[PDB]
Amino acid sequence: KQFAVIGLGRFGGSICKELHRMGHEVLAVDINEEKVNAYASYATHAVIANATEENELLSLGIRNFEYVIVAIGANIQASTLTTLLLKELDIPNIWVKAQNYYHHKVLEKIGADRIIHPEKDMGVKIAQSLSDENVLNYIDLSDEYSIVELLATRKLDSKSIIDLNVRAKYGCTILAIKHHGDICLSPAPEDIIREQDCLVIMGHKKDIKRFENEGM
Amino acid sequence: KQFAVIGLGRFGGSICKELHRMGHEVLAVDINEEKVNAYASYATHAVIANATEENELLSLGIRNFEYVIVAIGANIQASTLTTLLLKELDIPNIWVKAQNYYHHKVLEKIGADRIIHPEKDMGVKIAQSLSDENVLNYIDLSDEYSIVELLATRKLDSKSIIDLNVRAKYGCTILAIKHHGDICLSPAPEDIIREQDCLVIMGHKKDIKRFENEG
Amino acid sequence: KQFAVIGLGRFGGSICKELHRMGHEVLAVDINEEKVNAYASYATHAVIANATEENELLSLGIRNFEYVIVAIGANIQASTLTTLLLKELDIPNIWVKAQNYYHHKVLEKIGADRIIHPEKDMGVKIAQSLSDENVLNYIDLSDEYSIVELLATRKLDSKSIIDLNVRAKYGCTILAIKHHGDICLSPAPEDIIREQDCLVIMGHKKDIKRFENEG
Amino acid sequence: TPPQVLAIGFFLTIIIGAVLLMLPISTTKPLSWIDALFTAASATTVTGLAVVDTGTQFTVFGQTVIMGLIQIGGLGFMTFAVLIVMILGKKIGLKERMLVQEALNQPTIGGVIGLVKVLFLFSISIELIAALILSIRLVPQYGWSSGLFASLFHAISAFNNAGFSLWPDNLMSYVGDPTVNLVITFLFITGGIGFTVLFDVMKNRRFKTFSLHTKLMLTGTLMLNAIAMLTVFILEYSNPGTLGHLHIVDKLWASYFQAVTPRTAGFNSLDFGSMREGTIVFTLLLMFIGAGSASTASGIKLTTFIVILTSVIAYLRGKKETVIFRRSIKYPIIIKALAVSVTSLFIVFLGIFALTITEQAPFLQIVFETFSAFGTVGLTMGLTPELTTAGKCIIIVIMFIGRIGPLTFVFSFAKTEQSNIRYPDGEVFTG
Amino acid sequence: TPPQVLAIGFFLTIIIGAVLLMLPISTTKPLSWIDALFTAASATTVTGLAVVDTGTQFTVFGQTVIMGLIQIGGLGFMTFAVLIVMILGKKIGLKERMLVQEALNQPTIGGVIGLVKVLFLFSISIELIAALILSIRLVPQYGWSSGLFASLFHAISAFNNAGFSLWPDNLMSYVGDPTVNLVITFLFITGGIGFTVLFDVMKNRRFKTFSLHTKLMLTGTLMLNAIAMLTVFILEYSNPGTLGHLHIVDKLWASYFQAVTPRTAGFNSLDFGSMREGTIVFTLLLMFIGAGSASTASGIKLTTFIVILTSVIAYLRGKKETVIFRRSIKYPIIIKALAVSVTSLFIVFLGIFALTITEQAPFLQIVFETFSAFGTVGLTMGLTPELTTAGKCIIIVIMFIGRIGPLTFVFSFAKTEQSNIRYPDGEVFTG
Ligand SMILES: Nc1ncnc2c1ncn2[C@@H]1O[C@H](COP(=O)(O)OP(=O)(O)OP(=O)(O)O)[C@@H](O)[C@H]1O
Ligand SMILES: Nc1ncnc2c1ncn2[C@@H]1O[C@H](COP(=O)(O)OP(=O)(O)OP(=O)(O)O)[C@@H](O)[C@H]1O
Ligand SMILES: Nc1ncnc2c1ncn2[C@@H]1O[C@H](COP(=O)(O)OP(=O)(O)OP(=O)(O)O)[C@@H](O)[C@H]1O
Ligand SMILES: [K+]
Ligand SMILES: [K+]
Ligand code: NA
Ligand code: NA
Repeated sequence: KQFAVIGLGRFGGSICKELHRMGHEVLAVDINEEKVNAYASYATHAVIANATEENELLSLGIRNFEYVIVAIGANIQASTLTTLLLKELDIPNIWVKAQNYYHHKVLEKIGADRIIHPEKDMGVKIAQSLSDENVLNYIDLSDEYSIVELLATRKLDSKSIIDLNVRAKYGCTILAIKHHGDICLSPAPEDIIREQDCLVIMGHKKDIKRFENEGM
Repeated sequence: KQFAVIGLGRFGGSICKELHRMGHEVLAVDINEEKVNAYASYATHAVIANATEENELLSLGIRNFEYVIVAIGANIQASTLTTLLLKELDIPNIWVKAQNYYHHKVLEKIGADRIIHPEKDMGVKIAQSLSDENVLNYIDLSDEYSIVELLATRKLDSKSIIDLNVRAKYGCTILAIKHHGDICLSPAPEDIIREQDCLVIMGHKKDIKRFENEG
Repeated sequence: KQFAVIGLGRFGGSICKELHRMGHEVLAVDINEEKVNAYASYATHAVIANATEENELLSLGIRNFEYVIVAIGANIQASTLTTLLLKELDIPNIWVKAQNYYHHKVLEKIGADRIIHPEKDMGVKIAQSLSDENVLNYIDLSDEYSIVELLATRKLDSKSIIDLNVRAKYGCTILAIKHHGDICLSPAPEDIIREQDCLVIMGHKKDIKRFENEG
Repeated sequence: TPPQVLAIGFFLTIIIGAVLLMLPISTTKPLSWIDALFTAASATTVTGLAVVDTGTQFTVFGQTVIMGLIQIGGLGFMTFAVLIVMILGKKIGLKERMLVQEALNQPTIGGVIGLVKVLFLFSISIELIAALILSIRLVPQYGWSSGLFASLFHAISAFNNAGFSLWPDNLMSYVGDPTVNLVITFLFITGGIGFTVLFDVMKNRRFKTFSLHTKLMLTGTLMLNAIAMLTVFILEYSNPGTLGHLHIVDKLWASYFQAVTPRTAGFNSLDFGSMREGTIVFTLLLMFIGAGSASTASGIKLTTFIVILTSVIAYLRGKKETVIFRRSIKYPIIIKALAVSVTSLFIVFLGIFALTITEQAPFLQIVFETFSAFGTVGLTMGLTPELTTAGKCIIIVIMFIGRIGPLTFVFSFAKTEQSNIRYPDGEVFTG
Repeated sequence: TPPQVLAIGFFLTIIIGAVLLMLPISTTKPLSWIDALFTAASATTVTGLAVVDTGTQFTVFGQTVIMGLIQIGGLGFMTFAVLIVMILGKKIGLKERMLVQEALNQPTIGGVIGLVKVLFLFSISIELIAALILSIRLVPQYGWSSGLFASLFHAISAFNNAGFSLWPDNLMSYVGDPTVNLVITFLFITGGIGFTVLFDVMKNRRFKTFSLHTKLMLTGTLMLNAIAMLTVFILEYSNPGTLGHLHIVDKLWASYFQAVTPRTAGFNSLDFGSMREGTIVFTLLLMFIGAGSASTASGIKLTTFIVILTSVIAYLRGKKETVIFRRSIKYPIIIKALAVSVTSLFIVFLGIFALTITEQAPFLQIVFETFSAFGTVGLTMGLTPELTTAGKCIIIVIMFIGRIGPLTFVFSFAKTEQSNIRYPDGEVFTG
């Protein structure tokens, strides 16, 4: 797998550093000279080039990369013209960072394989923690079911799993407990619930909220 | 014929690509480095130079070109100073791209052989198609007569040329019919008029409009 | 005589071209790269330097020039700091181009040998020709006497010098007549005054105006 | 492609000239295919290296072909190409004008066609006048049939910086003659000073109005000839082989002649094989530097040597720019001179390396032959008649690249790399 | 002034070393004042040119002084200066740290004191280990008294790129010996690869994490030794004097040894006076290029040669920048390499010109001696014992400038020109 990242920003630079850490061949492309020099050591190859030019894009050997990431999310003209050239150049996978709803629709028309909203997806996840301080991190399996890593309160201290009727009343399944750095996968009845540690639970979205208000 | 184009814009770059396609020696002059590199392959010779300087203009051998095109239409100071040097250098043909009415008058005073308004002439032609969707492309022979390439409507389907009394009533002459990719020059009576194809007609400007509304 | 001109503007560049024409060693100093390249051929030595820096000013050998002209009249900070270094460097003659009345006073305090107002002196002379179209060019000998090069009108055509009582009535002396390219120094009575040629006269400032209105 | 037309057209004149010299009409003796190719190449590259004597091997018709190859090669292939087009009535196009810019090493196409008119008219005028001045000396010694032809042959040879001589001794019988010395030295100095330099002096009669290139050539040549004259006179004063059994007046003529001949005429008045090793080493640097960017000389040019030398001294003095005659020199001028000198030394190094493998000769003669062939000088220490068949083929390649220039030869087969991409800076210690 | 401290301190070690070698204790035979100065200069400049045999002329105490001059000169004057200050307890100031930056040719003073700690500890460690490996071979042949000292002398000599040998034949009796060949070649290759290159390999064990300078040295040395090994083996295969009367296994050892010794150790296994002229010419370019910017070698460095060569090729291909290993090279790096190469050739040209006036010798031996002396290689064709008193004084100056570097020698007496003024651009044709 050969990866090309166009645009070394906060989002683009994180992909280059993470993929290079895992041991992948990453091409870092940016129009700014200072950005390329900073990420020269964090990428296999770093080039100062303009992605809106077809002649400069062909000089990079961009046709040899299966995955090309266009991490430009503040210049719609630069982002949409870059993916038009890549779609014309028959790139199998083009992942684009969008800015707003209208930028999302333009990329969908011109053939974006995946469109990413980094700030919008984090803003929704952060606001879920702001509304309810009991949650720490959640993953939406569907629109009605999710896995929520809850935080143990004072009333749940010194409580066994069998004492909590999550399975019968709330219809939720306890998944894991992070007991002060110790992690137990699929706890068996019964385990004592300690102080403010991570409590992983699984259930319906409305059913977990009932457990937080009543049980927690 | 040796051509020099000063200013590689949307209008200037189209002249360089078209003249080089036909096989002419074209000199492309622009002050922008990126414009010259893009049109280096589309011109015989491409130079990065400022046309407002006499010393740089003489370094190009500009006195050897019969036609010099100053395609600068957003900088009046750069456009008028360029043509003043060329007029002083005795260029036989200077064609200048203008911006507005006042830019047209300055170039006329300082000796422009031809002044071109690319956006203004297209805006008039486009607005004629906007007002009447039946027309496709027209050429003004004079202020009262024109050749209009019309679009066939539904009522003209399966109609012969002799059925249409354009010659007697409207006083217009049918010139050509683009039958679905097939073009017939000077059709003879009678030819069946098909669906929405190009119908070339010739007549008075007011007479063609009567044919569009009635016929 | 070695001359140094600091600032190659419209006023500074005219001094460099005029002094080099007469055959003088002129040093042209300017902070702009394009100005120095244009006047490189019109000066003995042209240097791109900042005159506000003492280290750059000493690198030019500026202590070897008797006359230094600071032709900066739009940057008061650059003009006043330049002449302070030259006064500290014991330049015998410093001529500075000023901008306004307040710039004139600052240069007088910091030791300017001569302060020049090019636009202000021309504006007064031009306005004198605007008010009275009969005058062409005048020189003020004093606040009450001047030499005015007048233009001959229609009533002065075919008139002799003795006919005009300038000496007795107006108290003015006719100095020279530019008879259609021919110049006569100190004409003797009598010479026929032709059509609209240059008539040089000398007299009191109020006395010449009476001759223009009456004679 | 403009460099490609120069390479193809210059090589075709070698092939056409070789056939003409190989005909039985043009020669008195049977001639080898390599010697005919070497003599033709030594004339169009205007070098003067002669395996066989020009006066004896070739007839009057054969020496006329030599004059044609010298005149065509000396002024350049594209110089006469414009004249043929102008005579036939066809107008010079933009594509044809770009060929003249590449041939004359001009930066701009501004007024380059008119330069060809000036340099060709100046060439035929000064060669005709110099033939008349040499006619007053060569006619009483060789009659009217041979005296007029000898003056015409040598005036063309000297002005084009050839070094070809009809006599078996290349100007060794005119050491103390002021008529031969002054006229011939005036020819290759002015013929080698540069066509642009001559055009500037003709239109401008004041030194302060000269360009930077014109002031560099006039001052550089005067200083370089003065140092060379002092070096030859001091080193060879006590030498018994050369400059020893001569009068003080004759010592000044031979020292002056040997000072100006390696750039790049290749005439001589003293035997270079009997000179001391110290003078030969100084001659190696002397003929590695040529004269005039657009002239009849070759090798690296005098302006190229001055630009590189001043750039190093400016760096050693801590200066941030190269300044000559109170004029700054831009980076593209520096890198082009850097490319000329490095490529020239690489080709010369390959020539010395290839000749040492092939030829069995003293090392000093091999290095002297390679520098003379690359600079198109033609001075010999006694190696050119002793070259083998493989050794002669190396010299022909060296003479071909030297006249055309190392940059134009490489640009013929070097595809242009046009990429707007850049790379992050890397730190490498080059101490 | 930091270049001035280097020039004064390096010259004082020549004077101190000359007095010690001139004492009757340190020598078995009377020694001339110039030969004592030449031997002292050939040791602190770490060249290896010997007018006198080291084993016979000097005693055990005299050869101990040679080891001191080699160790001081090889690691540099300021390398041991920091150690003395650190041992005495005085802290290193900012002024003292700037001297280390100039001595090691570093661009920054960041972590330059700690580099001296690493390179000195690495030097004494690898010389002690290599002496032990050579002890298993030199002890059964020369006993314990001379066997241990011969291994200690040669391990210091090889690591510092000296070429000094106690035996009358400089490693000519160990042509087919793998123990002497592998250990000694490992010393000057690693001792000449660069202290910064060694420090990068020690801290980074992956090639992709190396710097541009480290990747240039590792790839450049491997490619340059491979080309040199093929050139020597092919050219000298049929030579009767060298590499002719040897087995195929012994041919590979001598060809490999002669490929890596001119940069810049100067050891040998074959007689360079009996080699063909083709191999000597290739050796001239081989020993004109050194190894490592901060190492025990001298001459122009391998990175300097690569930077200039790539810059010309990039210009010939139409590229607008010099790119090596996908890294752009800035203009200040290019101009510094330009200054090193031009000044080095100018000094070498003056050395050849001065030796031809003074010495009566074949021209190939004079050029070989000057390139070897300037590069501090020490390879001879048979000229160093035959040098006159004036000829030896020229070589001492050449060896002095070559070890200290042409830039640092000029900067000692070149006042800095600090002017912020600029000049208008001038057009000069450098074709
Ligand atoms: N045409 C282009 N080709 C390549 N890189 C570009 C181009 N235009 C901009 N870039 C670079 O892409 C990077 C990301 O773009 P930009 O900063 O505009 O977006 P962003 O949404 O603010 O980014 P982030 O949130 O990741 O910081 C910048 O470093 C910018 O210089
Ligand atoms: N003095 C000059 N000399 C040469 N080229 C110039 C000069 N000034 C501008 N140009 C170039 O001329 C081109 C056209 O100019 P500009 O973009 O201002 O005009 P325009 O009317 O907007 O163009 P168009 O409608 O054809 O796109 C540009 O590429 C510009 O860089
Ligand atoms: N510090 C400076 N040192 C040298 N030259 C300077 C400096 N500051 C300005 N100049 C140059 O001096 C010249 C004249 O200054 P400027 O244009 O500000 O004045 P001005 O009164 O508008 O000029 P003009 O003579 O055209 O009326 C310009 O070319 C400017 O670039
Ligand atoms: K010659
Ligand atoms: K050595
Ligand atoms: Na952001
Ligand atoms: Na003004």
